[PDB]
Amino acid sequence: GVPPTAELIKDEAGFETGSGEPQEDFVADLSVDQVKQIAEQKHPDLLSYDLTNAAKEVVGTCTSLGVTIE
Amino acid sequence: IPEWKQEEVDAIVEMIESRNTLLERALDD
RNA sequence: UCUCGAGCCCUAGACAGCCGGGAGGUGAGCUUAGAAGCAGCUACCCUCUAAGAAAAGCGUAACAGCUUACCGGCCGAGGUU
Repeated sequence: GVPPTAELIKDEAGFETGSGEPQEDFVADLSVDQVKQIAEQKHPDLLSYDLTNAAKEVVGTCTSLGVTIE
Repeated sequence: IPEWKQEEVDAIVEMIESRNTLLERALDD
């Protein structure tokens, strides 16, 4: 259904590609709120009951691409 | 006497309070 | 094939076998027309949960598909190094 994570990130992030090596090369950032929204768009694709966990799922694809948070 | 089997029995008993053998074990308590 | 010894596992059910489950984000990101566990490079994180790898071996043009891990059941006594 609703589009994938990789993209929903590259939008609010403002970038197109990732980093050859994540956590080492922080390509983009994402406010906590920004991650709260994405988590809301994927409510159907995710298994989590609370929004808290849904985040941990999304907040798991970013840092693995150089997408720090604030 | 594995520690994970002990933590389980307690974990199970904590849900009943609020592996088949482990369930029985818990129920027996 | 006989005998002696050591370590570890086991009726909170061991070893093997058989049955059932092996799931979602997501077909990870990169490279690439394409690559989705499995060409190569890097990373290898969290949800549900009794389990289930960013996938150990085959398989495909790439999917699909078949299985290992891992969990549960049946069974019931020694098993393994």
